[PDB]
Amino acid sequence: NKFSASTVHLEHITTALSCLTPFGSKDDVLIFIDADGLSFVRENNHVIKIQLLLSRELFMSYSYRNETEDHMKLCVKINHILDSVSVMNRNSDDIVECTLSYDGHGSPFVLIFEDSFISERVEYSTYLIKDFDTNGLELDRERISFEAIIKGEALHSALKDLKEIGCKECYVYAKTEANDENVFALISKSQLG
Amino acid sequence: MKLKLIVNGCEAPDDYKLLRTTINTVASLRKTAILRFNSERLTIISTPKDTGQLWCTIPHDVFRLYTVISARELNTITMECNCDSLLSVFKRYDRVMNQGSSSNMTIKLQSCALGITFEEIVKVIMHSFKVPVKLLFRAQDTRIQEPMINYIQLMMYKLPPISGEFGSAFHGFIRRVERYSHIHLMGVKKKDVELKIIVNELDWHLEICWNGPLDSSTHEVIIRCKDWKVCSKLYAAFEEVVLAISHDESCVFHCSLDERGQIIYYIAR
Repeated sequence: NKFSASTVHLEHITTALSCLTPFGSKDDVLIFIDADGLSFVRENNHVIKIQLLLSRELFMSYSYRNETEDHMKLCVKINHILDSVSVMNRNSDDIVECTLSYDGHGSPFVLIFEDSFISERVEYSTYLIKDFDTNGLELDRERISFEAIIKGEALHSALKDLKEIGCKECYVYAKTEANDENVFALISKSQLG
Repeated sequence: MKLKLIVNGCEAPDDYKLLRTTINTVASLRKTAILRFNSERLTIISTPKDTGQLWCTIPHDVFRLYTVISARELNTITMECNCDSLLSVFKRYDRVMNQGSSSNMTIKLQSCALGITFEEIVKVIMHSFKVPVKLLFRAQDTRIQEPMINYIQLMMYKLPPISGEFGSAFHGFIRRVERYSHIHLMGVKKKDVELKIIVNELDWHLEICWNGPLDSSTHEVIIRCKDWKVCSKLYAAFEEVVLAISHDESCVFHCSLDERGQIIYYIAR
């Protein structure tokens, strides 16, 4: 096997994958394997790009046996993975060990789940014919307009309050003042006004 | 035409007759149901004629006052009856497990039906139910319809139900298959042996190998239908151990052993 990874705490993996389901659930995720770790990227309509990265120390049996340029790509359907994983990873403290496998190229993405003497093994065939490579909506740091660091809970509350209002068009404001009264808000307009 | 017997169990045959009720359920699912009451010890009740047979003997030694007699010339007597009323009588019997030991029932082969009597107590209540259908057939039809005709080459011994997560694992596989709509079995001789099951589709591929191998040629790939749920339900058999065998890449058995009431259900390609 070219790529191998094992984990014991699937709660982190499933709660990371739950953050990708609103739009990435359909298909066309381009998983990357390198020395840094495991990453997933989703891009639809070339309007938004998401990258979720898994580090080396997250996995317990990371081997990564390779003799190449150290960058192999694969595209797999997310919906099949979600349908497979929905039935498993049930209950709590089920100590479900997940094993990842990928034999370089031409082999399906292999997941092994073991739960109380019961093992499962699902093969995910990939799609690597019209992979145009490169891609990526990257930006240069030499001309950053502004930088902001905010708490996750406040942003989550703001977004969950904004969602049910509507507001099909939203605005982002940035403002700094001499008296350290910095201004940052996400205003929007809707049928409500 | 006198077929009278008394059913009364205390410890062991209660689970056995519950298993008989499950056999009656699957026979109601089955198209036909035939019986071959013969002598007093070996009374086969293989009710089937898809392409499945459910050969299983009945140890009537514990039963009291059981006799068989008919005008079928030889010792073999054909008997076919509808098991829909058997479910009703069995569940009404199972409802009175709180109290009542001498009630029991007595079924007799009459010229039109088969009456069943009850003596339950809530002051006693008597219930009389007659079996609707008892259509018999020729002895030639019985002798031209014979089970077995098979050999054994690669036996797959299966562990007793002391480990409850094993039957639970197969039940989980059954409900997984039901939720996600073939059941490919595999077995190897590489020593303890490994049991692996595979299901595949156009874009679906799932294979399960049960960990912690305690079950006692190789590379036997077999493709079959999804009629193995009845064997999975039959595996319960809390009294004793259940065996199995799969070979020839086209046939697989399910040997349930529960005085040895061997129960085998036949599976074709």
